[PDB]
Amino acid sequence: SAVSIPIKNAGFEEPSLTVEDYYTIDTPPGWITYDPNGLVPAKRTRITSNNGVGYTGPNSAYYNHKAPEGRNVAYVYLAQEIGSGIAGLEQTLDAVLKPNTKYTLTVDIGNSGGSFQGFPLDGFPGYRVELLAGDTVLAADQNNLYIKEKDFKTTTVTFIATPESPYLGQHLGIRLINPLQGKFSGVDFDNVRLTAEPAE
Amino acid sequence: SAVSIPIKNAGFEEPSLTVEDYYTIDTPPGWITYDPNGLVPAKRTRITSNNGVGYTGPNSAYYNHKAPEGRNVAYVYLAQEIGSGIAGLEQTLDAVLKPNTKYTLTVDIGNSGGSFQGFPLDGFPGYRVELLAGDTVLAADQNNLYIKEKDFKTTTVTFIATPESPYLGQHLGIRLINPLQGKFSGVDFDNVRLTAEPAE
Ligand SMILES: CN1CCC/C1=C1\C=Nc2ccccc21
Ligand SMILES: CN1CCC/C1=C1\C=Nc2ccccc21
Ligand SMILES: CN1CCC/C1=C1\C=Nc2ccccc21
Ligand SMILES: CN1CCC/C1=C1\C=Nc2ccccc21
Ligand SMILES: [Ca+2]
Ligand SMILES: [Ca+2]
Ligand SMILES: [Ca+2]
Ligand SMILES: [Ca+2]
Ligand SMILES: [Mg+2]
Ligand SMILES: [Mg+2]
Repeated sequence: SAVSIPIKNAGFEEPSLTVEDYYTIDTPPGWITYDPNGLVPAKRTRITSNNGVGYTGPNSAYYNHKAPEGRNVAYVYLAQEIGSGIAGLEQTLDAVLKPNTKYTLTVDIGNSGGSFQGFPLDGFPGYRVELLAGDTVLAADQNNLYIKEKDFKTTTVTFIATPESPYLGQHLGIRLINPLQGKFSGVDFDNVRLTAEPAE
Repeated sequence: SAVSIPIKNAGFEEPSLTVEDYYTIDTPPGWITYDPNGLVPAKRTRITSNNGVGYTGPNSAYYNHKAPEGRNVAYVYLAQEIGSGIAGLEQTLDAVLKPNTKYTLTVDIGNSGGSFQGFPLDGFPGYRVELLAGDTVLAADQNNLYIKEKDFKTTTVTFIATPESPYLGQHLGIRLINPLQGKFSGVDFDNVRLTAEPAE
């Protein structure tokens, strides 16, 4: 029997947004911008690399169906050329890595489609989802799921920490990454969940 | 109906070894060493970081079962401390990245156990498996599978290339990586396969 690990703003439902297709351009509350190649400015515009939340409802321009969870999805957009690097959202959790524990990290990934002000949203930069302890990537999935235009799909990253793990006691983390491997170079995320259960 | 893509020395059966638990310390034929943090020297000894093939039959001291395929597995051993970097095995293939095609990379991963002349082999450095186009990681699995001591498990890495992919016409590649996330810091591979099939 699997226990949920608390995540802040796990569904990006904060801040609440009023109108369909509206969005913020500030880091979703409870999350941090992961920007190892310095592609995302502190003060963003609508044409810079940016991240935030977007109201995706039953009549979204960008997806067939509403947000997998609630009304909002998170998004990560990189303006720069392909190969310029990677960026995304990260959150350090209160839970620490425990031995003999199977961790299950699920998140829905969106390939926004259609168009914004005449600009085609066709194409996708890919995704990479990472479970961390300290500053170590313990386990990751990059692009194992194909995601159609205007669609979302759930991925699962799993990891088992042994008593021998050098990372026990270190704070867990979750990273949601735009690897900038295609244009249009926007990727969306929703419904982040992490569970712990006993393993052998 | 998936077509298999030709890989040199896919099963690490070259070179042909004849005695149980014997092993080479040179890069398997067909493959190059992947050594981006300079942990693996050009002239190796039995005590340096190294890679090679290893006869793994029904009597092996390191695995319960024989090699997943044939009588050899590949190994990648890193002598340096955890965190010192990553290394592994790489092979650029003939075949290139085609649009509307689903690639399935499967490879068996081995957690050597037991002991060698008293020295214990418990612990595991993790693994990462990469499908490449050119120098780009299209898709990857890092440590989604838990591998018990003395066991092998099969991982599957899948990727779909869309007609608007930037890497079409670049050579497919395979990387099998020891990310030095634990000790004993050896990891084994066997039975690499890559298939292609039409994809929506
Ligand atoms: C292309 N751009 C740059 C910033 C403005 C914009 C979008 C606005 N909403 C959007 C929803 C989906 C995709 C793009 C946008
Ligand atoms: C604001 N931006 C900039 C580019 C990407 C984007 C959105 C992505 N998904 C969304 C869903 C609803 C509203 C906006 C976006
Ligand atoms: C324990 N060490 C490091 C130095 C040499 C070595 C091994 C030799 N054969 C081996 C087979 C399996 C695992 C390790 C070794
Ligand atoms: C020779 N080495 C160096 C350290 C690791 C190792 C082996 C790993 N698996 C193996 C299977 C058969 C024989 C040797 C090894
Ligand atoms: Ca949501
Ligand atoms: Ca798209
Ligand atoms: Ca073999
Ligand atoms: Ca081991
Ligand atoms: Mg920045
Ligand atoms: Mg070297």
